[PDB]
Amino acid sequence: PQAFFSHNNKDKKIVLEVLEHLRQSLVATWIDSLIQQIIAGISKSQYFLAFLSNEYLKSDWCWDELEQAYALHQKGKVKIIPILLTNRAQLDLNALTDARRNFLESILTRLKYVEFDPHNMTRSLGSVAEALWQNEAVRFEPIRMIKVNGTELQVVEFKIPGSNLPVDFLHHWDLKIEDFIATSPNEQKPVKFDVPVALYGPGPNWLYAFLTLPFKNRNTVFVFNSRTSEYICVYSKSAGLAPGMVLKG
Amino acid sequence: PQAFFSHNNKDKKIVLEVLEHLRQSLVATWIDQQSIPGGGSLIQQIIAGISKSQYFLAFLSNEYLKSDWCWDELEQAYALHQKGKVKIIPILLTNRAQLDLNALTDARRNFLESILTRLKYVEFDPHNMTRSLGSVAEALWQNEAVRFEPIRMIKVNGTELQVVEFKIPGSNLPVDFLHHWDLKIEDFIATSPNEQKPVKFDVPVALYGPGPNWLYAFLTLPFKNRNTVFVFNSRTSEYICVYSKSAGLAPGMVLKG
Amino acid sequence: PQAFFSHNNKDKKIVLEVLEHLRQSLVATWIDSLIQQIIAGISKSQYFLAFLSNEYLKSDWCWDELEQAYALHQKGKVKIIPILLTNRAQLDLNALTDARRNFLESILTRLKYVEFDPHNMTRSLGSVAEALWQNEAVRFEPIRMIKVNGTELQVVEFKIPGSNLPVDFLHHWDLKIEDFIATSPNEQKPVKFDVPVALYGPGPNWLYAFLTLPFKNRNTVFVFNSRTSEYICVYSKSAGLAPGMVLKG
Amino acid sequence: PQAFFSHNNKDKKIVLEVLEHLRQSLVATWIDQQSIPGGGSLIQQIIAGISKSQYFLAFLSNEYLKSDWCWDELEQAYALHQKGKVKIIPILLTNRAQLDLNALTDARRNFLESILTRLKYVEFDPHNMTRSLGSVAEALWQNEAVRFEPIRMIKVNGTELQVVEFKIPGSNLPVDFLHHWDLKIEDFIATSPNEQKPVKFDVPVALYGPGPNWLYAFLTLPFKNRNTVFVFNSRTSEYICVYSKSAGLAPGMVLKG
RNA sequence: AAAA
RNA sequence: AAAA
Ligand SMILES: NC(=O)c1cccc([C@@H]2O[C@H](COP(=O)(O)OP(=O)(O)OC[C@H]3O[C@@H](n4cnc5c(N)ncnc54)[C@H](O)[C@@H]3O)[C@@H](O)[C@H]2O)c1
Repeated sequence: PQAFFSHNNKDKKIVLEVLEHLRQSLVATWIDSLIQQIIAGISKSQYFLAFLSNEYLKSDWCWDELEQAYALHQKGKVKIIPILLTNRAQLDLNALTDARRNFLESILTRLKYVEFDPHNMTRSLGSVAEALWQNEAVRFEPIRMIKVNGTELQVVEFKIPGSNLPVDFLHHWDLKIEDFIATSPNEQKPVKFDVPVALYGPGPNWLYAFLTLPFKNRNTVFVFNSRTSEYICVYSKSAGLAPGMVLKG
Repeated sequence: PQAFFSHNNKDKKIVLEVLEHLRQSLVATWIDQQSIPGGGSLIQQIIAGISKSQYFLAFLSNEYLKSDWCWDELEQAYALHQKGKVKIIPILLTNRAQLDLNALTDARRNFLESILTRLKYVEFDPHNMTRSLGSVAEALWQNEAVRFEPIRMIKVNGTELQVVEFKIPGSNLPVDFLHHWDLKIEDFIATSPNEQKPVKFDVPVALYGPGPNWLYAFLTLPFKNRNTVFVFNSRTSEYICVYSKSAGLAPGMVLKG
Repeated sequence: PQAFFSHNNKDKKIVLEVLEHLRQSLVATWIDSLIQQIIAGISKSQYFLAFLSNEYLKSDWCWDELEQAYALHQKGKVKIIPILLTNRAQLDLNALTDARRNFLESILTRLKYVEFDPHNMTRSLGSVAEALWQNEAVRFEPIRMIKVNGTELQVVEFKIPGSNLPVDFLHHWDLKIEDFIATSPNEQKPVKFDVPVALYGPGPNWLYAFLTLPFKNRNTVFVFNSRTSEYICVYSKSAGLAPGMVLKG
Repeated sequence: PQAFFSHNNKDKKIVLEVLEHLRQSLVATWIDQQSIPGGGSLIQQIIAGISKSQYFLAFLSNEYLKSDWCWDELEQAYALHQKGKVKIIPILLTNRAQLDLNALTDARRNFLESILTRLKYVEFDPHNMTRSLGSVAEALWQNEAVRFEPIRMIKVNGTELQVVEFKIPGSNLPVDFLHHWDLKIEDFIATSPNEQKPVKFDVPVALYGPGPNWLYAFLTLPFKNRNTVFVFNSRTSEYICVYSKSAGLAPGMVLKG
């Protein structure tokens, strides 16, 4: 589920670090156009992140990017999530013209925004990440590297919203995990290079097979079974680890 | 689950065709001279892999009983069988009633009678072939974990596909069963259309039957860049496409069965 | 039985903790729109919790949410439960306009409210939770974790109002228990992850089967039999516990 | 409640068809070398599971009584039966009047006569098949807990459904009976439409008969993601849907019987 | 069979 | 077969 970030360099500091958290959530993130890049892939294109801030509002040549993003949003192709670096109370609406203020007020009331602050970072990141997963199918929590039974491992946590997904959901899914696997240890990616990868959370068998298959010759695959609650090794790419061992959690 | 065939060329006709059915059941089959870098034969090839080595198929027949130099192969197979390394399944081409035990010496007859009563045998005949093949194949799966039925090529919704049917005996398997499993599916995938293998080359492969998620992942994973993988979901009972290696097939389509 | 919370951040402190008690009662709770989200599911949608307070009354842009909630409430789709953080005596009705005061007074007299205070918390929570269960079918008390015969277990207590339910009540029930099962020990949910779950209270056999079935491969299921009054184990997902043991209460 | 069948191929025709009726009664049936890895030989396969192992079905017949390779089968079955591990039910294909006892030796006749008088037998004939099958099936359920009638597929309100009828003998069962029950319903659910099993694949399954709530929950739970579950309520006497695995059926509908 |  |  791709993400396009529209922001100003005054907010550059918060943007990548916000994105870095979003990248670990198996989310495609694109920063450095964004207008004609909307028309790419399936109808579920991306969610526009409008990094709204006082300095962001003061650039007209940044404003027109919000127009075409919102103008085609009525077509249903893309949906926007406005991120408020500063609270709504002290947003400098006075400097905006009558057309600019009327446009901004309409999209802040009818369309839902997310408030962000540097202080309560953990809660702010969770609210930002979850809003990405509000209107989306099975979620994807950030990858956590945990050591179980002395073995280093990373967990790919995914939660299904509700209790079921469409039987043809895999057809319209725009998430392929080959793009999130690191090729070098120094290269930063959601999935660490050569580090064993584990899948956690309830789900259908085909969903587990769909995520496990692209990991052949890339990382060691671990599968969690809730019958007894230990991880199951299904792939042997690292030395000393055989397919079938259990990790007592 | 490997299989070693001991037989005579008078029964050669039934042996491969019996083996051909067993090969489609995802069973490793070894008759003459294959891929092991050991010393060949069937005696010292028993000591290879894990304690679950193989099941000796003694193709017992009247002409088979008449060769002494074929008899000693049954001795060393049975002599080390008491150690628990290998178990023998004697296949009777002819019924027990007309087995020529008289020509056998006192030691040979006493040895054969002991292993036919204590050890379990399977009767085979050319006439009732379908039932005979099922009895032979299932005896391979009697003392084994999750079974593997022969691969069947079925066309669903106009799409050619082969089904890998596996059934779990009981309702559970050990959580560490995958460690001691001696079945890796990379050796059963055909590389050329003319080459005969349990899994057809480039033909989409489907997994059928209830089982744990790790078992499905373990079987699906070695099929990357080899065949299109289909997974059966019992919630609504259609096959689910998870891999796209053939043109025109996307991961996520359903096959109404 | 879903619940939508309308409140101000001055009352934020009481809201989640009120909700946390309601979540343990197998109640769907939704906080962070609420207007167009009313039209979802069956006619038994939810009960609007109007967290009425003096600071809540002072926001006009919070008032219009109460209008559309009440305006469509006359259609019978949703019913509102107004929660008074402060007593009716000192509610600042004077600051409200003539239309606002007339609207509020009409809904406080004809429609029933619930009084809440921080001091008598246990009684206040019980009154709030029960008002959710007043116009509803078989109730659901908060989950209690009790240790019987040295075995950790949680009890799902449900009480049937009256002595019978409609034979087709399960068709229109909007409670599926798969959404209330925790997937991780750190994740907070009404049902603890991997902790054995027990069902308590008289009821029909199909109701017991309906609640027990979604727990396969999720939690160990215990059933209470009133013939001799010990819990009966029917599922074995945890080690050392076989289906058929009894817990002397 | 497992069942081991000892018979001769002259009575093969009646054996499976007798077993087929018994299989529909949620009874584990093992004729020869069945799934159970335990050496087919029903003898050492007796020592498996709980003290309530199985009931030996001695398919007694005139040609069976000439089967010396079979006379032994009974000895060890009866010899350990005195230990209380297994009980035998002798099935008389022919009536007691014309049983060829004369050909039997003095030891054989004395052994057979002792077990036919002190231990109870069941008479079977091809002619009155329905009554004979009922007598055979019920003798399996005589010394057993809550019974299990054969599964019947009935169409109620235009909906196809199968009923699992179970009757409790007496009016109560031990509170810890589920601990020692050797019946798990996962082994009786079909995985393919062509595969024959007590429970049809994807066909909704209904539970009928009075019983405790935990017994209903114990039987309903293993059916998740396997079949649609229906529960009968005697308050108003319609079936109640609790699981939705088939399209068009919601949990909560009623079937007017 | 509405804690049998 | 929706963590068996
Ligand atoms: N499954 C087989 O084909 C088979 C063949 C031979 C034997 C067996 C297994 O022998 C076990 C008993 O020890 P032992 O073999 O010493 O004696 P015994 O029981 O007298 O052997 C069977 C006699 O009957 C014929 N027959 C063939 N098929 C069957 C069959 N499915 N059920 C019954 N009888 C069968 C066979 O030719 C012989 O005359 C017992 O576990 C039995 O299943 C299975």
